[PDB]
Formats: sequence, structure tokens, C-alpha cells
Amino acid sequence: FAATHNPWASQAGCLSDVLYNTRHRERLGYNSKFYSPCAQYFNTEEIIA
Amino acid sequence: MEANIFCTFDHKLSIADVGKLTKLVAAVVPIPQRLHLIKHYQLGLHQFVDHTRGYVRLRGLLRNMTLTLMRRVEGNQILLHVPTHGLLYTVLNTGPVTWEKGDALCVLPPLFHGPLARENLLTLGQWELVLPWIVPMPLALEINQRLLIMGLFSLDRSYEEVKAAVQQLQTITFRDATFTIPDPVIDQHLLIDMKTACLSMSMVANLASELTMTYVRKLALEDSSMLLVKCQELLMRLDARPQHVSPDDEIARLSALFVMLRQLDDLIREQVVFTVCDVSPDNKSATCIFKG
Amino acid sequence: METHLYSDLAFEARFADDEQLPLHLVLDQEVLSNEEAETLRYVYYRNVDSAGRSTGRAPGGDEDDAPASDDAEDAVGGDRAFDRERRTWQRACFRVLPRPLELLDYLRQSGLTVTLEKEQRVRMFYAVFTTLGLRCPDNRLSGAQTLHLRLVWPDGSYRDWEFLARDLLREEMEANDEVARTDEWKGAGVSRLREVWDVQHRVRLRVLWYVNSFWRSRELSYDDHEVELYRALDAYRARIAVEYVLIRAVRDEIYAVLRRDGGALPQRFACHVSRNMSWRVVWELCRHALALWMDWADVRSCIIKALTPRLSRGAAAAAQRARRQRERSAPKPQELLFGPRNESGPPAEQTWYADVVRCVRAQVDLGVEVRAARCPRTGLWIVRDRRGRLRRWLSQPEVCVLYVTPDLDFYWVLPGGFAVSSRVTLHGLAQRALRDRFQNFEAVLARGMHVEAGRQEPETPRVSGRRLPFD
Amino acid sequence: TRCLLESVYTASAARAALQWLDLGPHLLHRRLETLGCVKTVSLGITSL
Amino acid sequence: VDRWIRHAAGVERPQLLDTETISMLTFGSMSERNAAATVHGQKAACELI
Amino acid sequence: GPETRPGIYVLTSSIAHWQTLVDVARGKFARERCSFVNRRITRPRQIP
Repeated sequence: FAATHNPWASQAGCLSDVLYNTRHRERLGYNSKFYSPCAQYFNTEEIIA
Repeated sequence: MEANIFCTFDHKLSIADVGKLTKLVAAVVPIPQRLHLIKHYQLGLHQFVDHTRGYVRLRGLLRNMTLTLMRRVEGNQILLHVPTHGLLYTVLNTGPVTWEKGDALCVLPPLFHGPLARENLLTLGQWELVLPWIVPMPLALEINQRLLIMGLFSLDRSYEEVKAAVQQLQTITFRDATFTIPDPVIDQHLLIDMKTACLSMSMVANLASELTMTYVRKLALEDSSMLLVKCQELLMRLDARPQHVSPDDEIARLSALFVMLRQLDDLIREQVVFTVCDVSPDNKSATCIFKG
Repeated sequence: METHLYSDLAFEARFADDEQLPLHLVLDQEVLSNEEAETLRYVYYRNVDSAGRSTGRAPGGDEDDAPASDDAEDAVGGDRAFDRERRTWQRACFRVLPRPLELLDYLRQSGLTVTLEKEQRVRMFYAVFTTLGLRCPDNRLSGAQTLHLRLVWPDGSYRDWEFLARDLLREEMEANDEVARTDEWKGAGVSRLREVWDVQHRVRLRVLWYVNSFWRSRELSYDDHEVELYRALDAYRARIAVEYVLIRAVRDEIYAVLRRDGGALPQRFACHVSRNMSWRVVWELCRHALALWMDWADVRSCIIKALTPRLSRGAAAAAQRARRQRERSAPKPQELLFGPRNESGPPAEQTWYADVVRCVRAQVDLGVEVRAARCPRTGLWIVRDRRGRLRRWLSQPEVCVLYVTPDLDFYWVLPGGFAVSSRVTLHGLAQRALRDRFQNFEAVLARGMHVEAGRQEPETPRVSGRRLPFD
Repeated sequence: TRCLLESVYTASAARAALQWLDLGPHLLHRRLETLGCVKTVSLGITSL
Repeated sequence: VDRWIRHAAGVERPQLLDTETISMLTFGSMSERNAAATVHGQKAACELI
Repeated sequence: GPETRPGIYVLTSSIAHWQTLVDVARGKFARERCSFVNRRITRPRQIP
């Protein structure tokens, strides 16, 4: 019942979000061939849909 | 005169359209004339709906238009039925508005909604059976009140301020739905409505009981509550015995004030057409008593 | 009739704060055409004191008095100057009467008892009724004050008239159950009717003096000091000269760059040429055409018409967006493969305004619109008409044309497309003069128009007298 | 039509193909070699 | 700064025939060498947030 | 001037022989050929 436990991972535009959300990572020079364990958590669009 | 109305189509009908017609049984459709026999062109609201002439014009036309229920429809014979006052009828709702038991229903032009489709149902090449919204009293009077407030505020204001004002005002939520007024336009119809509203407000300012102006302030000296905090906050932007008191004067003044209020009130109130006492658990139909 | 009475009541109500007294005006076929009266939207007035200061700008001087420096980013002050000039303009209540009438008979036919000295009937084909206010900061009113008048039509067009107090009040200040104010207003009537003229002596308009006007009783004082009127005259001279000093700046820039380039003029508009044409005659025709343009340039020259949209509030945001879109490096591959489609670059076609001058017969055209596109095979300019037709006046040997771009770059052209190019220097004048003399009207909501901005314009209201009056 | 089929052909592969068409210095005909006409689709992650 | 950081972290300068290869990489590309000897299996890349 | 914009067409024609087809193509695409010569003249050390 807090707001978060990692503000650098829970915000809409925090460091971890831009780092691992593919909707933000595709803006960067990112190579899609590598699997990332935290893709499922930070890919907000896919889980929302 | 007529308890039965027969509508016939010039076009040949497909079995898909016949199925849609036999599904639309018990719905409400408007008729301009209240006559024995009409062609299918003058059925529905596609006849009148020029979006350039905004929502106020269509509302004024629709409230003069008469209503009828749907019936024994078959191949190229519709057979609409006009309900009489006081009987119990089965009516099928078509809009996304949720109907709950005990609410009174009103007729209004359809509003916008989230799924953005608008569903161009029953297009006979050009003619398209656009059907009105049947709305419970709070939301419908909210439409009317917001339109009147829109007209009263918008005059002598720039489009930039009006942009935010309409972006907040045009959107209404009722039972967690999301609607917005299609076309707010300042026609002579709304201008005359505002003329009536301004005259009524001037009269209620003039003839009102002298103590009812200061009752709020006496209570504010008496009390301190969230309701009264908001009441004072409204009047704050412009901010003991009475030397005489006579009950007859107060009685006459409040009778006049009630006349003026009832004059102002029905600029927002819509003449109820149906009162519900039944609901299907899927909200798709309800049983209602008709008011004329 | 009703506008004058209502305006008297309304100015009486607010005189405590605004301290403006009402002045009732009726106008006829001398100020505006029948079409303009039939299609009038708003009437506006603005007061300028004897110091040349508008009512609505800081008394001690403002930052608008500072000059503007030609940059499109801070376009003549941005949106804040537009908001200030919006604040200074005040709106009056007006009525339109489209059927022919004479005021004496019309008022006698109404409840008002006119009591003029002589029964001279004054006829007019149509009457527009309005009442404007002029502010006295204290109980003293000055005869060197000047009042501006504006009529606004639904197309956003407007016309400016200004007249000073001493013409408006030449003789007026020297002439010094329960009753409803309407009853005594009608029973007291009016007796004095005078003609007022604009300072330039271009518009005639009538003023009515109702004896029961509330401004009578305040025993206000009036005077017109000579030095005060001299100040008003020199301030008016300063106001009127904006377009002419801009044109002179264009002249001096043209001559300066013609001196700088040694007279060698390179081609900037695509046109075929011949080595064996006599160009000396072309040069002398250019001289004569330039002199004629210097003579006949008007307030509606292309440079002012192009300056006008630069002052609208949209210009500053548009300039920021355009500069940021130009201020870009090469796009990264990531944005090309993924995300939104690329921002649309500036179009291959532009809208221009130009002045065309003829030497064969004395004739110039000033408010000419032209569309400009670059010829791909040569990189030079091609001038197209508003319908898309090609402009042939480039070929015509007797014609020289001055073009102005939206970004205030101007081309001077003699036959053959050989051109003289320079930038407009609006540095010469204060921001106040440019922002006051020219500015697009911004619409305020009224009857018959959509509340949602950007929607299609409905039928123009067009209160008319050729139809039966509508109710 | 350009806007229409540019909107319909929105994908990483199509944008990459349009990039490759213009990244090089050569003409279209040298980069392009023609194949015949098509008849079948078996839609998948990689379609046949 | 880039050269010192890459030396400290032990990674090569991004040697790529940039124009075509980068578009291929962002389209998808396999780019990391296999280690010679593996007795424990697939490399569980602990992705850090 | 700065960069080549190519045009692509699909032509239906009863002309099978190469020479007549090239003749009519050169006649209809005269502007493109003229621009080719223009670029070849204006810009040395580049080879269209």
C-alpha cells in the first residue's frame, strides 16, 4: 500500500522504464536479437493490451 | 385517430435488412406527421440531420416530432405503433446509456461515445435509419443545462479561452460512461432561450424576498460546514431583527418567485416520455409506462 | 433607438469605475456601403489621449515603445503584444436599420420628442446605430483627446476612423407611482444634431445629444490647451507615417544593394533572354518604374500586407516550430525504422504578395497575390497566379515587379528576371507603431457561429431590409 | 496514393527496405532484379 | 572518454560497416561470440536495474 | 539539381521490336533525357 518501492523503475519515464521498455528502447540503437528477462515487466503496451 | 401506422419501402429488401428490422422490434422511432401511411424517406432522423445546423436545432425539431414503437415488421411492411398515455409498453433501448429501475426517460439527439464507430446501420444507398437516444432524466437535463451554460458563457469570449472551456464542458460522464456534445452552436433558438433565462434571472433578482438575499449570510455567521464553505466561496468573489416583517408580503413574493423559477426551470427540463419499471439484466430492454 | 438608451444606462452604471461618458453616433451611406452595413459584425472604439497614449497601456511608458529587430522568433513582441492590443480595444452595442429613412421623421414616429432648432430633414438610405465612450481620468475632460472608430465584418476585415474631441464637442460643453427612466428619456427627447468629420476629412457621421443623458449632471469641466493640441497633432503625424517610412526603408535598401553589387544584377526568376536586346532602354525603364513605385506606394503595398500576418499570435509559435524543424541534424536510423513518420518539411510552393508597376501607361497594382515555386531544372523562381496560371508580366518589357516573401525578404525585378534582393528593416520603428496601426482582428464569439473553433462557417447572419424583418 | 500506401506499409522491414533503396549510391535498376508474378499466401511470422 | 571507458569495461570500439549493417542490426542481428569451453550451460544474463 | 528522383511506370504496348519501342520511349521521355544532358553538362567529374 505504498506508491512504489523503486521510483527509478516504477515511473512512466524512469531510468529502468526507458532502458527496458521496447516502446522506448526501439527509439535507441537497440539490437532485438538478445532476450531480456525484464522485457515482460517493462513492456507496458503488451501487458496493457 | 390511428392506433396503427404502416410504413412501406420503395427499395427492394435483403433478408439481412429484414432480419435487422425484426430485431429492432419494440424500439422507438420518430415520425414527423402522426399519419396513417408514410414513405420510408420521412422515417428516422437522417431526414433532418445537417451537422452544420447544430445540436440545438435538431433538439428543437425532435421535441416537436412524435414518437412510435416498432411492431409486426415483415417484407416491405413496417407497421409502427403509436403508444397512448398510461399503458404499459415494452421498449428496447438503443444507446449505450445504462437504464436503472425507477428512472424517467427523455428523448434527445444521439451524442458521441468512445468506440467512435457511429455504426452506419441500415444504409439504403443514401437513406440511413438514424435513431434517437432515449435518456434518463439526470443525464438529459445535464445536456440541456450544459448547452445553456455554454451559450451563456461563450458570448464575447475569445476562442482560446473557449477552447479549454468547451474541452471541459462538452465532456459528460454519467454512470462511468463518456459522452460529449456533438455540435454546440449559437443559433437564434438558443439565443431566445438565453433571453428567457436572463429575463427570469432578472425577475428573481428583483421580486425575491428581502431576507432570502441575506439568509445565506446569517447562516454563515451561524454555521461553518463544507457545504456552507462552498456556498460562501461562491458568493465571496463579490464580498439581528428585520425592521419589518409581514407574512402576506412574503407569501406573495415567494409565489411570484416560484412562478419565475418554474419559468426558468423548464428551459432545462425535458417532458418525460417513459417511466421504467423493469430491467433486463443485460440492460438491452425495459418495460415502461408512457407519458404524453 | 434602443441602443442609445441602453448605452446611456450602461455607461451610467459603470461611470464609477471606468469614468467614460457615452457619445451616441448614427452613421449612413457616407462611411460604409450598404453591403457593409448589411454584413456588420462588431463595432469597436479606442481612446487616445493628448499624449498619444492608448487607454489600456501603462501611463508612464511601456516596453512596446521599444523597437523591434526584424527577427521572426520574437515577432513584434509575440502573443503578449497581441493580448495588450486586444485589451485596449473596447466593444459597443449597435443596431442596423436597412430601410431608407430620415432621422427626424423616424424619431418623431418613435416616442422621442425631437426639439432641433430648425426642421431640416436629413435623409439616409440605411442607418447603423452605435454609442461610443470617451474617458476622462478625473472630472476634467480634454479637447485634445481623440477617439477611434472601427467597423468589423465577418471576413475579419475592418476600417479605421479617428476624430478628436474638439470636433465632437465643439459647442456641447459651451451650452452649460414611480417614474421609469425610459418615460422621462422619451419625454425629454433630443435637441442638437451635428456632423463630425475624421481628421483626414474622409468620413461624415452624426452625433445625437439627448438632454436626459446622465453625463449632463456631473458638472464636468472641459478645456483645450494649445500646446496640448499641438502634441496631439504631432502624435497623429507620428501614427500616420508607419507605412510610408516602411516604404522609404525599402527604397533606401534597394538603392544601397544596387550600389553594393556594382549594378550587376543576377537572375533570380526564370525567364529566357537575348544577347541582342537593347538593355539600356530596360535600365531606363527600370529607373522610371522605380520612381513611379516611390510615388504611388500606398498603405496596401505588399510589404505592409506581408507584415500584417507576422503580427498575429500564431507567428511566434510557428516561427519556433519552423526553426526547430530546420535546426536538425541527419536523422538517426532508429527513428527512420521505428516510431512516427517524419515531420513534413516546408512545402515546395509559397504564397507571396507583390507590387507591379507599368511604364507604358501610368498604372500600378498593389494588393496582388502571387504563388512562388522553384523551377527544379534551374533552381530559379517561377511566379504562378492564385488559380495556378503562369504570370506573364515577367516577359512584358514595360513592367517591373517588387516581390516580398513571408519571411520579409524582398525581390526587385526588371524585365528578364534579373533581380535585386535585400531584407526588410523594420528596425526603424517602435513596436507600438507597427502593433497599433496594423493587426488582424481576432474573432470573439457571437450569434450564428460554432463554439468549436475551426468548424465550417455557417450562413452569414446578414440582417437585411430586402426581406421581411425576421423574428 | 503515396500517403495511403505509405500508411498501410508501416513495419520495420518495409522502412528498412526503403532505407536500403536509397542508402547506396547506385541507381534503382542495378539494385533491382525482377521476379515473376505471385500466387499464394501462407501468413506467418515468416510467410511463404 | 569513450576509449578509456571501453578499455576499462573490456569491449571493442563499435566496428561496423555502418550504413547497411546498422540497418540490418536494428532489423535484427546475432553479434556475440560463443565462449570456448562450457561446462555450465546457457549464459543466464543477469540484467541489472 | 541535388538528388535523383526516379519515375517508375508499367507500359502496355503492341510494339515488340526493340528499336521502335526505344524510339517512342525517347520521344515521350524527352524531358528526362534533356535533364540528363543538363546534369552531364553542368556537373563535371560526376557521371550520370
